[PDB]
Amino acid sequence: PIAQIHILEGRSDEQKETLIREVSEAISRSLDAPLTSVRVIITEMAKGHFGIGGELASK
Amino acid sequence: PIAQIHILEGRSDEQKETLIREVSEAISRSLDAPLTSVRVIITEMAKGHFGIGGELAS
Amino acid sequence: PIAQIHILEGRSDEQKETLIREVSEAISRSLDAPLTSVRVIITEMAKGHFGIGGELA
Amino acid sequence: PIAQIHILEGRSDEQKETLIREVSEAISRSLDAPLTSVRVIITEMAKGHFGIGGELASK
Amino acid sequence: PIAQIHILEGRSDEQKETLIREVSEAISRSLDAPLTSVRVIITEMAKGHFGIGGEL
Amino acid sequence: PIAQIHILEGRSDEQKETLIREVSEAISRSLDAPLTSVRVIITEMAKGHFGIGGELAS
Repeated sequence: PIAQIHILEGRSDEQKETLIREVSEAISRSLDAPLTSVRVIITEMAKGHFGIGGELASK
Repeated sequence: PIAQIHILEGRSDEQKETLIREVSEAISRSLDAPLTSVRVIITEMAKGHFGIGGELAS
Repeated sequence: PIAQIHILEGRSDEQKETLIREVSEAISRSLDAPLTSVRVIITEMAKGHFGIGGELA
Repeated sequence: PIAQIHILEGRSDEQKETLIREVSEAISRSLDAPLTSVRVIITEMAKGHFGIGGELASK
Repeated sequence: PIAQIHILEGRSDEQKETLIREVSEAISRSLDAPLTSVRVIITEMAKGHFGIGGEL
Repeated sequence: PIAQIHILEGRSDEQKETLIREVSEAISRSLDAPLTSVRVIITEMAKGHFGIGGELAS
C-alpha cells in the first residue's frame, strides 16, 4: 500500500518519524498486508497553502 | 490531515472501514490533531494499473 | 494550473460539468493564468472509501 | 470536497488566499456542498519541476 | 520513485502494460534508480471527469 | 496525460530535466498521445518524509 499524508508544516523530524511508523503499522494491521510492503509519503503544507471553508489555516 | 491511501483491489468493506479508523487514529495520536479534522481517502487500484519494476503487480 | 478534486459519488454529469467550468474560471481569474491552460480532474469517491474523523462519511 | 491545486511558484500570499477562497466557493455552489466542508491544498511547483511536452516550463 | 499517471479511459490493457514498462525504464535510467524501486500507478479518467479550459 | 513523480531530493536540475523529457516521451509513445499534451510534475521528498516498512527509507 502507498499512503500520502498532507500535514501542516511545523512538526519535528521525530514527530514525523512517529507518524510514518504509526500509520504504517495501522495500514499493516487493517489490511493484513506485510509491513515491508507499506510505503508512506509525508507532504507538508505551509499555513498559507491550506484552506478550510475558503479561509486560510494561518488565519 | 488528509491521507490518500492507494491499495490493490480485493479488500472487503469491513477491512477498508477498519483501515480508515485505524489510520485516522494513528494520525490523530501522532500529530496531536483533533480526530474529526482527519480525512482519509481510499483509492483502489486494479491489478493491471499498478506496476513494480516495470511489470504489472498481477 | 492542475486541479484534482475529490468528491463523493452521486452528482450528475451536468453538475460535474458546472464544477469544472466554475473551478477553472476561479483558478484563471485568481492567478491571471490562461484559462486554456487550466486542467481539472474530478475523482469520485465511493461513500465507503472516504473517512472523516475515522468514520465513513 | 477536497481539491489539490498544482500551480507554478511565484504568486503572492494574497493571490493564493484569493485562489483558495474563490475555488472553495466555486466547489461549494457547483456541488451544493456546505462551504465549511471544503478543503483546498495549494501545491507550488518550481519552474524546473513542471514539464509540458517534455520541455521545462522554465523554457 | 513513485509515479501516478492520469490518463483518459479507453486504452487497452496492452497499451497500459507498455506504459508501465516504458515509464518505469525512463525513471530508472534518468535517476540511476534500481528498477524494482520504481512504482507506477495508472489512474483512468472518464471523459466527463477531465476539463481543459473549463470545458470537457 | 498528467504524470506526478515522487522522487527523493538531491538530484540536479539537469537530471530532473532529463527525467521530464524521457518520461514524457515514454508516455507519448506508449499511449500514442501527442507529446504536446503530456504534462509532468516532479514532487521532491525529503529523506525524513519517506517511509518503507514504517522506517525512514534512508
